[PDB]
Amino acid sequence: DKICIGYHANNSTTQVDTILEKNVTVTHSVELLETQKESRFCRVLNKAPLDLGDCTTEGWILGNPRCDKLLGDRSWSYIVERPDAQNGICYPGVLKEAEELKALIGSIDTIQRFEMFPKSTWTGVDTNSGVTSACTYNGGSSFYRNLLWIIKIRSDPYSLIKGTYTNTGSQSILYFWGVHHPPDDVEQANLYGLGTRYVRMGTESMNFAKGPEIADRPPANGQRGRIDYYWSVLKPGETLNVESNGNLIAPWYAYKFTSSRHKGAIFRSDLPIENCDAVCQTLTGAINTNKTFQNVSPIWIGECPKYVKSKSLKLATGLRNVPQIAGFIEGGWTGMVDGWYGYHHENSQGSGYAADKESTQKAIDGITNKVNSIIDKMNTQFEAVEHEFSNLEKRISNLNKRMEDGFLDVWTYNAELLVLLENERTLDMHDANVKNLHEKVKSQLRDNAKDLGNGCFEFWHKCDNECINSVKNGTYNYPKYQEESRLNRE
Amino acid sequence: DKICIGYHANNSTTQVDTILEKNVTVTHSVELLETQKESRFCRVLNKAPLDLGDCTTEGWILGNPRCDKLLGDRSWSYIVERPDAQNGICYPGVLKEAEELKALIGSIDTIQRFEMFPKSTWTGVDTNSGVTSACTYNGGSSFYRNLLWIIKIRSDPYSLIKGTYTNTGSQSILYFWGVHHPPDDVEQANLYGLGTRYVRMGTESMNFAKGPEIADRPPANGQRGRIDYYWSVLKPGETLNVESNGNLIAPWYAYKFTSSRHKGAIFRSDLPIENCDAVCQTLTGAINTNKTFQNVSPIWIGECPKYVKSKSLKLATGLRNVPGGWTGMVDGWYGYHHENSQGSGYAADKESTQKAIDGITNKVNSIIDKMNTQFEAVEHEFSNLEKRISNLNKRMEDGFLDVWTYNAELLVLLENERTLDMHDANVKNLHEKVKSQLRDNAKDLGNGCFEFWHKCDNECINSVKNGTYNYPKYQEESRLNR
Amino acid sequence: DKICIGYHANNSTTQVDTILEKNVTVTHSVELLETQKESRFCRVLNKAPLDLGDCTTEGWILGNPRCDKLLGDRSWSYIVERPDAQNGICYPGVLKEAEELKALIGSIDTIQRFEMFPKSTWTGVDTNSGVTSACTYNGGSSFYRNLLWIIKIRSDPYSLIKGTYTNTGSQSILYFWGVHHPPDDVEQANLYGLGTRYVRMGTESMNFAKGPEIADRPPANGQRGRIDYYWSVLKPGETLNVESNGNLIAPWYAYKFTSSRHKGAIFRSDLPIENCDAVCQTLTGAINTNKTFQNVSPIWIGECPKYVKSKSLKLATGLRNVPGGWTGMVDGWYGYHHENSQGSGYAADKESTQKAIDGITNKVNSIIDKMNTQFEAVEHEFSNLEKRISNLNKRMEDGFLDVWTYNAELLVLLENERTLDMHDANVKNLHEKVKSQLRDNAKDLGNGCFEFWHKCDNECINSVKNGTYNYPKYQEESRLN
Ligand SMILES: *[C@@H]1O[C@H](CO)[C@@H](O[C@@H]2O[C@H](CO)[C@@H](O)[C@H](O)[C@H]2NC(C)=O)[C@H](O)[C@H]1NC(C)=O
Ligand SMILES: *[C@@H]1O[C@H](CO)[C@@H](O)[C@H](O)[C@H]1NC(C)=O
Ligand SMILES: *[C@@H]1O[C@H](CO)[C@@H](O)[C@H](O)[C@H]1NC(C)=O
Ligand SMILES: *[C@@H]1O[C@H](CO)[C@@H](O)[C@H](O)[C@H]1NC(C)=O
Ligand SMILES: *[C@@H]1O[C@H](CO)[C@@H](O)[C@H](O)[C@H]1NC(C)=O
Repeated sequence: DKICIGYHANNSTTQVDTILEKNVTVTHSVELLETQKESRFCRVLNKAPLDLGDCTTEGWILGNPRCDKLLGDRSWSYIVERPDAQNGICYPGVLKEAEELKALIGSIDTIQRFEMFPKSTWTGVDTNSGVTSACTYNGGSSFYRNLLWIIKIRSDPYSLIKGTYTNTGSQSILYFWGVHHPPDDVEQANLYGLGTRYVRMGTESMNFAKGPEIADRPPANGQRGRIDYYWSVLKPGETLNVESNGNLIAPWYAYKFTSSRHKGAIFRSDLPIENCDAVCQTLTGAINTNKTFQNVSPIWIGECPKYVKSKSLKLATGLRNVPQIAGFIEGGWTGMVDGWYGYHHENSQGSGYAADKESTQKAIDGITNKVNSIIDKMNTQFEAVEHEFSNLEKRISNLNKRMEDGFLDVWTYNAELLVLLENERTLDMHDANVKNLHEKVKSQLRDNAKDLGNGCFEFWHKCDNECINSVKNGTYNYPKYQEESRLNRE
Repeated sequence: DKICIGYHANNSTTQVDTILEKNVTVTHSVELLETQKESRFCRVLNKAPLDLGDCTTEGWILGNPRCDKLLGDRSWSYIVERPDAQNGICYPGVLKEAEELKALIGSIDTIQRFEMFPKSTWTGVDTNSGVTSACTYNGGSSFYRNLLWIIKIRSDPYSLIKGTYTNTGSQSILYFWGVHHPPDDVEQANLYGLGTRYVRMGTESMNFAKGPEIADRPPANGQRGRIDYYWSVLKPGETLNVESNGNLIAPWYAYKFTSSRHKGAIFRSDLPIENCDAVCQTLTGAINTNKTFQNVSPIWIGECPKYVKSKSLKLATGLRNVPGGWTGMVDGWYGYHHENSQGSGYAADKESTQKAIDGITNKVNSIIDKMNTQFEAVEHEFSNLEKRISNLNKRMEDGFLDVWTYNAELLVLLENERTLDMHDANVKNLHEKVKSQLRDNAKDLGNGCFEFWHKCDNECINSVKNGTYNYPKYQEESRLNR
Repeated sequence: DKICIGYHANNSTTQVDTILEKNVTVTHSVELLETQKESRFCRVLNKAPLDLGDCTTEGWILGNPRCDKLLGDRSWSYIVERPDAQNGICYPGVLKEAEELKALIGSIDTIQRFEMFPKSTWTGVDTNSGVTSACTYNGGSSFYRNLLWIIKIRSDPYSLIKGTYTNTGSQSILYFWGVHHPPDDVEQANLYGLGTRYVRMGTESMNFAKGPEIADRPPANGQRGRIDYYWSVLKPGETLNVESNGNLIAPWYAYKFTSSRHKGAIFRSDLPIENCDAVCQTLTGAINTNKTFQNVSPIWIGECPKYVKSKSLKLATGLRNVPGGWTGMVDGWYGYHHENSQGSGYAADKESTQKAIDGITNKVNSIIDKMNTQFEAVEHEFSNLEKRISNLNKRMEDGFLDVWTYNAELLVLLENERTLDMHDANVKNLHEKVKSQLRDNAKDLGNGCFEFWHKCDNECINSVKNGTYNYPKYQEESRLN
């Protein structure tokens, strides 16, 4: 006649690691790391990304005429720029503060294009010949649709020209202009005239006065001339004045815009945009998951889990899985099934397995709480950003990089280390819970049963089902069987 | 006759959390997080902050004439700017590198104002008409007290003008100038003259050369003109040369300054400045605490505890409070209750109580020790063309805050669970030390107590406590009773 | 007749700390922190650093004529600038974007100097009088070897001058120029001429047009004039055009360069450069170690361990050393001491000793594995107008340092306590395996040993060790006693 203390086992082959031991098979586990993504770009909070097609952010916003598919009012949750986009700044030159412009654009929600300065604002000049082979449209010469390249009428001098616009709305306005620099004085004379020339732009809060910076330079996109492109934001209430007597690339169309209530982004990617929705949209695809870590990409919008370098974060929730009557010391019981820890008895009324409800449940609750506590404490994300840096910003670019890789290494370490350490605790907690049941039984039976050093106890007497249950509920009664016992123990 | 092993309990209702379970009542705990502050600004290392009143940092340092209350020599542990301050850059324009100037000013300790270039320096020009309705003083037109707005005499051309100053002291000098930009060529001709005009400033180590950038603009503060304001530091030994034939807003008064040996700050706040002292002064008030974390503010000067987002960090120092436990023990944490013919009573086990007290006190102090650093967020400012480094700074500051908060919260949960396991084990040890000694001269009861099969006097009971029991002496008397 | 359960001890005096107690002596420990360095500069991936001697990075790269020891093709894994170097920008003025130039230079691995614009490119001007007392060479007046200071011939006007160069290679080219600003109109007229003057430089991707900004300024290095120095990179394929009628300090020699596949650095240090190799080279010396943390310096190139502020990170790998414990055990960590009529002796329990050795070894390696990453501080420079990003960089670097230090110190304290608890438990297990087997055929003694109520031969004692004891066989003989 006997009773054993033992623990659950099953067919699982899932392994976890601990600080002490690797490749340890367990009965139950939860993987905390999401590794799967849909390789595409989806809507976020029901708002679609803007596909720039064969255009760059600059070609788009300056209105390169090969970018007409994007022309006009648009709204977007994020921007998708194709890596090999060919249509950008077609007439050669520099966009001043280009990287800050992109940051601005990435924080914008919606834009509304409108005519800020119609051609009629500039009088005594040629508003219809401002085109170049560098900016083609259907093979012929053309120009940015948001800028107007004014030149003199052949017969007349380039008169002083003036224009004003007042932002009377509540939305800020993003607008552009340029100064054209011919490669020599002959072209300068032809297009604008000799003498001092200036482009002046004035606001309540910005002031601008510049002239041609003539110089012979090698051709870029077929052109020896250049344009310095500038951008600015006319704030609500502000008024802009424009004066020039030459070399002005005037603002034509501009954008009333709103600033997103959400984090946005410009993704440089070739992934397709499809008709789908995503809670979490990363640079390298959409994630749909309840998990709390993620090794897909550090760059995203929406609500994503923390990025880490890990290939897995398998957290043990069950016991060491070790199958082979006999109790816990020789392994686990595939036959238990009921629960995690329990008993196996054998008397004249048969035999069988039964879990200890109370200790199984107390352990389930502690583990469930542990998991939720981990989920809770990992419920923040460091958010890397794809801002851009010029060739003269190596230092802050490197600063940003070291910072982003810094937090990635700390969080990866934190996550990996936590899983290793708590797994060891989880498995020790099992060993102890089993020990507790075994010891609750041992203390009760004293010398009315033999230990066997094995997890089971052999009764020195008869133990019916009502006796065996009296051991489970912890109300055994040593004296009743003490005499019967001692006679067989001697 | 009997002896029991048990543990302490009391009237405490304080709860802590562990990784395994929540809302666990304990006998003793220490709260590690400071959440209280005095909503005011105090002295730090016995030096008072500077209240800028109705002035902004810029109005102050350029000497806006409505800011005369701040004019002259000053010194401070930190600066308090009022959010709604109205007197700043009164004549419209831009202070170049304004944000870097503020960082500088925040690292300054004391300033001494002095006349760098008196009016007599500039000859053949009008040094007495340089005033505007935009910078008013008692209703009349005026101008910044640290700058001089020079224009031509009506009859004469604006002559080339020159001035030099040499810093012969050991203190650096902070000084200001500007270039005035009229809105059109007519005003330009009136005030300075036509042709190329320049403002040139030179030093052993810096140079500067700029002209008017004339342009039609809308009025701001009633004026279509603008001034680009500039600042710089003339180092000890250096000499400054100034040369212009127009558009120069010349330096007039400047500041010899010293750099603080301590971290300083500019707080934008409406909190009152009072006659008090603070070891730790945050943007949102003063903290006086021995605690090691703090959820008041990430921005401070003085010696503050680490900022975290947590609402509490309650660390268990005692046992699970379950009255189970013995409210009657009082002596210590773990111990005994005996009963014989000489009475009964409770008594703690000194040695195991003390060993556990020392381990916990060490744990607390070890935590305090390892958390004895602070990440220090700074209130530097960023222009509208510095969105990227501004965002970089923000993500960094929040980055450390999230790692330290996680570190702190997680540590408390994990070590609380260890603390409470250690109690369970210590109690079990005493019980087992007793059991092994008595063997079958006493009955277990499965209950924590032992019923003696014999008489056990106080001398016997004490022999069990000190671990020198003597089974054979009572073995006969014992075995017969069963 | 008896058997005891006990644990190892030895002569070790090494101490570790735990979260619960301090100065705890243990039998074995591993120090995880490297504190030793060779105070010198070594080769890294077989390439030597470049010693700038008495020259600054700027004097070197502009070709200050007192820096001829460096002149020409060079290559390096890192640059060592001496703190007290005196030869830099000798004619007074400002190198634009100097700090970015240094970052560039730190990322370069080899340069090849060549004549970009020979003197013959500039016609109708004086290409042979461009010298100053501020830039001396053997006592006489001279000038940077990579720049040409052109002035007018006395009799003639300064003609418009032109030059072009096209980068037809695959390597980028680093080059320099300047604009000279005289201190007054008389010197201006003398050297270049009156009227508007300009210096124009053009490329497919950069445009430059500036004039003299004449002003009297106090003398620096004996000179009231100034030069604004500029630098740029002509990319492969690009072509540079130069046009001026005055005030041009022309490019003369420039550098084709290659970009390092590795992190480089400019170290400001007086440490000697020697014939050695270093896997890890820090600003304050070379480290050769297998350890995983390091308190030598946060600045390095090569493969270094993680920098921390700690003075030590001693991890317990053995037991509490308390000779209590058995100096006589030697075999292993946990075991037995028996005594019968066939003698006495000590013997370790192989299975439980080995399981503990493996768990600890794994713990150490796991720690090593998880700490196998480094935050890398950099010595980029910041101007006096970059206090904010300089402070941002500083707070960031000290931020990670504090987090990693905390992580490392805290981990050692916590795992040391776990390590020492695991020993206490393993010993207790052996003791309780033996107790359950013997029941009342032996006496506990409350002491760790068991006194047998019967005779226990070596075969009996081993039957206890292997866990197959046989209580009934000796139960009668026992009960008699
Ligand atoms: C995130 O981790 C997963 C695995 O946990 C990586 O995906 C595996 O990569 C291997 C080796 O290339 C493939 O053969 C397996 O098919 C992948 N496993 C799964 C489940 O997809 C993945 O590369 C990691 N992500 C990133 C961006 O590095
Ligand atoms: C713990 O107690 C608080 C009240 O202090 C209560 O709001 C909360 O719901 C409790 N949590 C759990 C898990 O019982
Ligand atoms: C922590 O401080 C916050 C400040 O954000 C305060 O409102 C709150 O009451 C604090 N939490 C607790 C539990 O004191
Ligand atoms: C142990 O602690 C004391 C101070 O409490 C210290 O003086 C002593 O040097 C320490 N020993 C070691 C080996 O660090
Ligand atoms: C590193 O720690 C060691 C002690 O292990 C000490 O001798 C040394 O001062 C430390 N080095 C530095 C640079 O702080």
